[PDB]
Amino acid sequence: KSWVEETCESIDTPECPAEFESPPTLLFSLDGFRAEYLHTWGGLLPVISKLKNCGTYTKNMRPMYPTKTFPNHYSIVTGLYPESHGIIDNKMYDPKMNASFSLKSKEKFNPLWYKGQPIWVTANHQEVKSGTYFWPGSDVEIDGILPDIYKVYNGSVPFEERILAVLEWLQLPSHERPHFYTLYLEEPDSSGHSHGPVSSEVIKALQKVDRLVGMLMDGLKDLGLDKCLNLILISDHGMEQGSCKKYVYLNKYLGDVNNVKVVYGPAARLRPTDVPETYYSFNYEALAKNLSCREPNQHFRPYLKPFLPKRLHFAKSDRIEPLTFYLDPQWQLALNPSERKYCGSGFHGSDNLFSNMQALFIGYGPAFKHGAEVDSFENIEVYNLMCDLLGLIPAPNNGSHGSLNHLLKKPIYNPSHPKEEGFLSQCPIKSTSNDLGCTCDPEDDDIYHMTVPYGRPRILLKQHRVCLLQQQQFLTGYSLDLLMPLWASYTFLSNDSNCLYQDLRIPLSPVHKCSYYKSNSKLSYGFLTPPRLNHIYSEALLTSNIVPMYQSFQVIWHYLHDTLLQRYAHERNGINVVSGPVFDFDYDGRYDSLEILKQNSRVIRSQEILIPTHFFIVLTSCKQLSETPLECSALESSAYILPHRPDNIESCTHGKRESSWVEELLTLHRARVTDVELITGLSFYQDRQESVSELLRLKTHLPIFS
Ligand SMILES: *[C@@H]1O[C@H](CO)[C@@H](O[C@@H]2O[C@H](CO)[C@@H](O[C@@H]3O[C@H](CO[C@H]4O[C@H](CO)[C@@H](O)[C@H](O[C@H]5O[C@H](CO)[C@@H](O)[C@H](O)[C@@H]5O)[C@@H]4O)[C@@H](O)[C@H](O[C@H]4O[C@H](CO)[C@@H](O)[C@H](O)[C@@H]4O)[C@@H]3O)[C@H](O)[C@H]2NC(C)=O)[C@H](O)[C@H]1NC(C)=O
Ligand SMILES: Nc1ccn([C@@H]2O[C@H](COP(=O)(O)O)[C@@H](O)[C@H]2O)c(=O)n1
Ligand SMILES: *[C@@H]1O[C@H](CO)[C@@H](O)[C@H](O)[C@H]1NC(C)=O
Ligand SMILES: *[C@@H]1O[C@H](CO)[C@@H](O)[C@H](O)[C@H]1NC(C)=O
Ligand SMILES: [Ca+2]
Ligand SMILES: [Zn+2]
Ligand SMILES: [Zn+2]
Repeated sequence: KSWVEETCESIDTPECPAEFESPPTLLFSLDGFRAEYLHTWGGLLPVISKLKNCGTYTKNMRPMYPTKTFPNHYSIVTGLYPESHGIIDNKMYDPKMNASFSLKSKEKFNPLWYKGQPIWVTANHQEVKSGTYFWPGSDVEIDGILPDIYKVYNGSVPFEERILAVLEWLQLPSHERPHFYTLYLEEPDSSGHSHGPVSSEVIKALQKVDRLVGMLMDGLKDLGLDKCLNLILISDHGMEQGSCKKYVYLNKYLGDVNNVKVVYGPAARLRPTDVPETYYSFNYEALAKNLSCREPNQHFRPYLKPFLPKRLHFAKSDRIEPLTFYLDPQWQLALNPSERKYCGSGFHGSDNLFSNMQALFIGYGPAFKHGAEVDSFENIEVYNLMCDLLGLIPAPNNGSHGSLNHLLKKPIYNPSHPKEEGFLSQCPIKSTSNDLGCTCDPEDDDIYHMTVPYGRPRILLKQHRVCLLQQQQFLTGYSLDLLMPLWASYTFLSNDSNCLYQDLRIPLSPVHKCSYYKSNSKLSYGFLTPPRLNHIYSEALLTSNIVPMYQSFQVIWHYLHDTLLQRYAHERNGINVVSGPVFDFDYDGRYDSLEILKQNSRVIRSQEILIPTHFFIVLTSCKQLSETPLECSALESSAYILPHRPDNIESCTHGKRESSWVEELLTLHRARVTDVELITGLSFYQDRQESVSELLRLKTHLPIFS
């Protein structure tokens, strides 16, 4: 009986043949295996289905941005964001090197492109042999290290020979036998491009790939290793059906110009022709503003590199163009109809939260649980997972180490909460009492736990000075070094102008007085906590509850609290809200140091002001609608990192449909709670009853569009 014909067997304890000390780990990749494939065509894939049913499976695995082979395949083995590991796209360009990059190019084998540290390099430093086969980055030597067994990429090599090649390596002597293995197949990406996600060719391809895995599993059984190997069946991205009618050509707005170069696809980027002479000299801001809102329902959007949604993490690299394009699903962008390969072919590269961009992940073996279905996770988390499977100390990556502990029978690494680096001090009443020049028209422990029911945010800033200001409706962590609130937490239940009051607990700043704000300047103040809480709550009008805010952003901020926040309180039976300013001027996704903060502090209206680049907001509720936010058994989080812009060009307000464009901005700039943690230097939910590993799972979560 073949392996696929046998039923499930619990591998609680690894059954390894002699000469084996611990079960090896094989990483099997199927390029272009969209997550929807297994959902729908499970009955046509008997081998893959058994691996799903006897292992740990996830409906959707979220890939990196853009959704391309090389960036994702390399992010898997490095656990790094594409903006950090160097491989931004299949085709890209580095200004500092004056060289282009391509799959079919001599520059591909250049070690100057590959940054970070792949797993086989990690394994080599800790005396662990690795045998790879056609994995991106295996051909090139990184840090002067090459895998003990490698093969330079040759797509003409038949798949069946690749499987046998790995099977032959498994028979090598214990000292010359690798402990880590990789496998790569071009299907069903190839069939996906040429015929589309819904075709007879992909079904034949899925079945072809399915029998090939069955060949591997039968091969493992004949070697007596079917219960002695950790298998990770993964993919790089999904596949979307392209259309000729749904394609964007830049020439229609610019003309047959030759001063600009466009990297075509659903994740388009633009650089000038005179490069690197005018790579920075070219002002992209003008071109971006000239391309925005040209159509009634435009299916593309010009984005300056820092203005992209933070969830994408696609800014802090030299290779990423300062001008990018975000497109609606099923849409691609190009300069001229001649540059593109084809318009009506199967494509990928769209937003990594799109439904069809989702990838496959199945973990099978003695180390993985049997028939366990887990929630979605990013591919950068897999790197740390493999280190635990190979007994390796992981290189510094972007994955929350330990967040995938629920997949394993016996977790190797037990995570802990980050220590508080902030210098926590107290603010008593000391300075009374200045005139604000404002016109106004006519115990403690119980109120603390009510405002921060999951625990106060911990200050990971080192070594920032923060005070805790307690009110009757909210608790705010105030910064003494910046003289503004870092965060404000409050609970809003299911059913419950030009004036301000001086908070005598904080030192007075000239920007706290209402006389500072005129009706002419676009810059004003906003509240972190809405004043319309519970008559009218006056402590929300404290000076310590205001932040510098553009008038254009107040349109979004007021609608967020007056309409959406109240609706969410009814749908989710109350919500706990934590809000605050975000300062990331170097657009690296992490909080700025005091040094760079002083460099970006503008002066306006004769006063020095540090104005926020973004504003974060975390909404927390109960998973059980019968419970209020003060009595949750399990949490329901959703975070947002909203861009603080002087105008609403991104939204195309023109047409004046306010209730529509705001929510579309909210949904677009949704982010992981971890993302907020990384960018604000705060740590949430530390006093929550669930374990650290569970809390990492919660904080690294993002919803899939469509
Ligand atoms: C995802 O995960 C990845 C990996 O964990 C994160 O990427 C890492 O980000 C951090 C912070 O952004 C990076 O650290 C910085 O590295 C840069 C670059 O290093 C080089 O910079 C100069 C080259 O021209 C040069 O000055 C440096 O030379 C030495 O510098 C000092 C001298 O004493 C020494 O300590 C170094 O070891 C070097 O020998 C170097 O060649 C660097 O500029 C940064 O310096 C800042 O911080 C230091 C204090 O640490 C300070 O002194 C400086 O003034 C400056 O403020 C900093 O070290 C790191 O390189 C990234 N790692 C990788 C592999 O990419 C990423 O942050 C995560 N992303 C997200 C979104 O979370
Ligand atoms: N190491 C590797 C792995 C894949 N590739 C190529 O990358 C292609 C996949 O790219 P996309 O999915 O991004 O379009 C495969 O068809 C293959 O020919 C390569 O050139 N070198
Ligand atoms: C950059 O590369 C191009 C193409 O090879 C070359 O013609 C040009 O001379 C290079 N520019 C610089 C500054 O080296
Ligand atoms: C690629 O692989 C095929 C199949 O093994 C082989 O015939 C061919 O010679 C290889 N091409 C190159 C360039 O090595
Ligand atoms: Ca920063
Ligand atoms: Zn691919
Ligand atoms: Zn592809």
